[PDB]
Amino acid sequence: EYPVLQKILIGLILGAIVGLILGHYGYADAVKTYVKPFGDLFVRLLKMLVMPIVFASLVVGAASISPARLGRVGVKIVVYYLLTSAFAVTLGIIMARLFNPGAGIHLAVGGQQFQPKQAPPLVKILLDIVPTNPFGALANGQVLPTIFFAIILGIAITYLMNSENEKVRKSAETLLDAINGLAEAMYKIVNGVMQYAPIGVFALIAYVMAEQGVKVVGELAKVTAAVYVGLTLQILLVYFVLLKIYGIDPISFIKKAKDAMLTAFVTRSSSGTLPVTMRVAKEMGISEGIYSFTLPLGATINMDGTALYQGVCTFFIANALGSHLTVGQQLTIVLTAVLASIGTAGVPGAGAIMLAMVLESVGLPLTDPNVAAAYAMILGIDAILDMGCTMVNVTGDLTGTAIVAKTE
Amino acid sequence: EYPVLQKILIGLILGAIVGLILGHYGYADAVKTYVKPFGDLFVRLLKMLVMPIVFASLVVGAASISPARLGRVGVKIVVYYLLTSAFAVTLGIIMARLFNPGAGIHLAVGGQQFQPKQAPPLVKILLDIVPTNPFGALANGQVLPTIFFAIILGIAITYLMNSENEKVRKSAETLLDAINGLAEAMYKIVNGVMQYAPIGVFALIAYVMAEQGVKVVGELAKVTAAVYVGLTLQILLVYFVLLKIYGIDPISFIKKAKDAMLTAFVTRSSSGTLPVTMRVAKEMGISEGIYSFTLPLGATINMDGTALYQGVCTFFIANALGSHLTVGQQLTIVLTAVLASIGTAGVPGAGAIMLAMVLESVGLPLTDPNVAAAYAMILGIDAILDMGCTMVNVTGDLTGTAIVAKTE
Amino acid sequence: EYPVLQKILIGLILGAIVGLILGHYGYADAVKTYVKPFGDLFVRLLKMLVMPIVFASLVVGAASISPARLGRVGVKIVVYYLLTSAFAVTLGIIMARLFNPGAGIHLAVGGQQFQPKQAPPLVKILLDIVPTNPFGALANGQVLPTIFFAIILGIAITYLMNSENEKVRKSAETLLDAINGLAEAMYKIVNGVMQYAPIGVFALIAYVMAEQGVKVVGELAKVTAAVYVGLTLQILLVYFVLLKIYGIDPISFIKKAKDAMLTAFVTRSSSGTLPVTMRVAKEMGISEGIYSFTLPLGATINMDGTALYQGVCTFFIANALGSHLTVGQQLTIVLTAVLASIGTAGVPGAGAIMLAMVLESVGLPLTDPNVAAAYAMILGIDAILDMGCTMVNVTGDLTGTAIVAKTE
Ligand code: NA
Ligand code: NA
Ligand code: NA
Ligand code: NA
Ligand code: NA
Ligand code: NA
Repeated sequence: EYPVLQKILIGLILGAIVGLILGHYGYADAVKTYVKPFGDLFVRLLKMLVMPIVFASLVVGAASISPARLGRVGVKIVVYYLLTSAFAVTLGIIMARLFNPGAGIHLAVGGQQFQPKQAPPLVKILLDIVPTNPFGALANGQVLPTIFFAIILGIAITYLMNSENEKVRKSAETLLDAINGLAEAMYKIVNGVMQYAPIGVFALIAYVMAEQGVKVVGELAKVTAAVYVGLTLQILLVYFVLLKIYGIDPISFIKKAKDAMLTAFVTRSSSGTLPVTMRVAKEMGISEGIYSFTLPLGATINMDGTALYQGVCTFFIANALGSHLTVGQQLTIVLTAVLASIGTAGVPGAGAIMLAMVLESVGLPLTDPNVAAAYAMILGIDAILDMGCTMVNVTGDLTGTAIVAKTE
Repeated sequence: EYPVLQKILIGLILGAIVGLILGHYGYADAVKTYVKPFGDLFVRLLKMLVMPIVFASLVVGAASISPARLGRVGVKIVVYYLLTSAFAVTLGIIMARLFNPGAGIHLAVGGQQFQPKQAPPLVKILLDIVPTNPFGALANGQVLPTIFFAIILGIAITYLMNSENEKVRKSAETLLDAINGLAEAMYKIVNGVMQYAPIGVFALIAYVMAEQGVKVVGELAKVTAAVYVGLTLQILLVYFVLLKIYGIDPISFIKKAKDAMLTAFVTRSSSGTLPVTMRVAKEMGISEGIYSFTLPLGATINMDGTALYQGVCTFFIANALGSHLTVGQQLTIVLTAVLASIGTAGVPGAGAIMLAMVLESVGLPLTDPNVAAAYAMILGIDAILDMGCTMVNVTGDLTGTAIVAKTE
Repeated sequence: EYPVLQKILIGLILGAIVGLILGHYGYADAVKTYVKPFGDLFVRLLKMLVMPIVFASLVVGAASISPARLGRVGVKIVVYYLLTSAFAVTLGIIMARLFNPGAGIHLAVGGQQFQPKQAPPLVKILLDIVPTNPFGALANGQVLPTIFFAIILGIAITYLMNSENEKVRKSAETLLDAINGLAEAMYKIVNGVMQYAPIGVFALIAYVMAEQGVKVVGELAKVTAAVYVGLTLQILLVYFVLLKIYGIDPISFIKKAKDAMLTAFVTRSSSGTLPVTMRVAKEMGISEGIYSFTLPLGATINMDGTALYQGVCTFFIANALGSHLTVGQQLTIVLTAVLASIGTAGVPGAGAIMLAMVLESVGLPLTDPNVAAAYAMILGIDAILDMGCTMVNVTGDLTGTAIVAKTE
């Protein structure tokens, strides 16, 4: 009964309110063991679909479109992601100079020391896109390796269509069809799961708001507005603009990508929302050849919301220390935060961890007694900021897919 | 050459005798490194099939039957399992008061202390039925998560059959067919494996009897009879009765579920026997829609033999301590042992571990110096008792599937 | 553009030269972080294919040929592998007495002590060929377990073809076709990957030669010639001979198995080359029923090049110690080195580790201060020797497959 897009908004609005209230009275623990579980069941159900829906769609997608086309689509969507994320940091910086988060704040040092996670070599990360066992990739998460194999297999099935043989052309057809069976079936699942969305959505915000809502005060409130205001400007000033320029009606784009944006925001998992954001890509009629490759790739490479969040935070820490950053250091943030964004995982609260990487680049390590005491303040309202960070991450992926879809 | 059902009985009877004899002369180690290996090869071969045969059968099964039907089947078979297991504990208690195992026994304390394995929250166990990656489920055991996904995919394929599109209805057909190919192929395997059954069966009892046969004396003999007598009464007084009531000839039910019962008994793995017990379900002509869902689920939820074993043992320990249990404590065993049974894994010697959980509930922890010295006595003949525990576990799953099958 | 077989030879010859030169000037580290990566990308791409290409080909292969035929093929190819490997050790010994590697050498003791890796029981290794979860096998490497399941499934699909039912015979067809789709697609991939071969090949030798080329002097040179000369005699004196005897033109056999031999040599992974060596088996028109089963099995069981390498080395260590081995000890090497060869993994530098196993059997453990200081000399030029060891390993697998193919 009832529309689904309506039910979510109710769950979201009524959820955010049931949370803030329960938590203000200290029931933050009662909400965690009682309400949250439902929000988790929603997440689990979505993660469930990611592997099959991604793999099966791309084999059909890579088999669908031209091998050179897919290659062009790739060069375009990568150019887009880089230019978006780079603009998102600079949009965050301009929000961190506009507002002043942690301007006249002095913090209690020594409270908590943080541990630096040593990053692996770029080379190793790149060669690890090519998986040594496809079955293993699928078996345990691993979206990007799967992306690689799927496209390869996709293109392989195509070349088996042109073969002179009858028995080869038939077996290739059969494989493709069954794989497409899975694909089609997976999108049908996302509908039924989207039915439990309102209940899940209610719970998910009920938890976040009860756990970190009441901490959104003082300088922590100012940084929160700084991020959200910026994010808002990323949508209006970057998406709504690039969409108009390319001849896509921005308003009916928001209408079609509503379920994706809200799942993203609530769930906090850029990757966990992927089956919803992939459906929404089918909804506005984009070709499987394009969205099937862009959305899963961008789900990891493209994070505007995260890049921006890292911008405003690198400025929060700097202001809390009392020393300002140079004209050239702000430009050194832009370039590092992009790299950090790309790096950030499609999972909740993964941007905050990556934030450290962009903190060394300016000149304020995370081991520094006081820096670490300021970074703990941010970490305390991180799930509040994360919801924003994720929504903008996802929007950017649809936007990019759309723009690249229209040009072809 | 020769019939298979005949060969097993020979292997079983001649195996049990070759074992008892070899072991009485201290060759318990000679049997383990020489004879057992063959019994293991039989187990490995059966485990081999479980994943494919379960998954592929349920996708076809869930796709076969009505979504509401499958749902009704579920409510019925769950009601059945609970009422069986609850009756099985009370049947065990009445066997533990009838016989008195460890009545006037005083044990050498301090011999061995046992370590309590802290259980996870019920919530966590329930949300973990919904897998976050189907490929992962399959990849590493995980029967229940697979059950969930398979049904979901099954129902998804069905809704793709009714689609207006031609290319969708065809791809959905193709997937289903191939998946069914696997299913059909897996049952054919179980035949060939059942051919090695006699050799395996011979070895498997040869080991159990040589390793723990000679320990079946004294108070350990009395508890052994107590369990077996009870188990026997579970079959005659609960299955043979509930089968007559529902209009199923009990005798030709035992005739058809012979291979399942014997594999179960010998193997000691409720789960490892699953491909045999699934074939036997096909043998008596039950629909894939029903047995495909009941048998794998009940293979973990339903354990009458284990529930009973836990009943008679909670009384063995209590009598060895010298203090009797209250009228209300016996009722507190019924309710805990059911929960423990459900909990017990479809693997050999897993009931004994769970026994601890039902031991705390009455008031005699497993850390208590002497309790633990009595529980070590039971553990010493556990594989003897386990064979019984498993057979009755499995019978109950077929029985339930049968009864639910007849009503529809 | 350009032929592929020509490009490789250029990469190989020009690669070996760019390596030796760069390394002689100490750029061994510059080659490792700059050039090698490309050689790795080539390896990754090949490993990628192994699982799918092996599995899918054998299901179709086992389904293709007679169950008794496949069984005969097995007995023949096993007899062949054993007799080859046994002849390869004796051919190495005769090379180690012909040349005298480490005759008058006295080494600096105490430099490096090595750690013995305790081997598992033969029984455990044999029962572990039968996998307890096929999906797991595939999921993580595990070629032999996959081999077992694939054949079983293959034979199962066949028996489903003869069924009286229509819906069974169709579903069995569908499965087989799709699985064959994968198979066919995988061979098409190996072509495209073989296109990157020259670049990879260039880099791969560029690294090996820069890293261990300059160490190929003195007594280390003499043992190197001893191995290579022997290997050469294994090809001419064992393959070219057994091929003529069975009516196969040796020269156009080398022409067809060129890509396999060179990938093998460069890559150093007997297993990593398997998709190339499997294609080359298709190239000379052998049946999927035969090569699909022989090549992956022999890829682990059959290692002539490794067996020989172990022969000449067991003599190098013995001569460096100063005590000669008995007539009967040389015969005790033959029998142990075969077992060690079979044991050696289809991965780079795995023969050297196994060498230890055949070192205990004569009477000179690897823990012995000085033995271990001599074994470290060998380990230093091991990748040089490994390239030879691998090529001959692979050749032997094609040879055997060919000979068994002709007899049928
Ligand atoms: Na994203
Ligand atoms: Na990212
Ligand atoms: Na059971
Ligand atoms: Na259980
Ligand atoms: Na080999
Ligand atoms: Na080997």
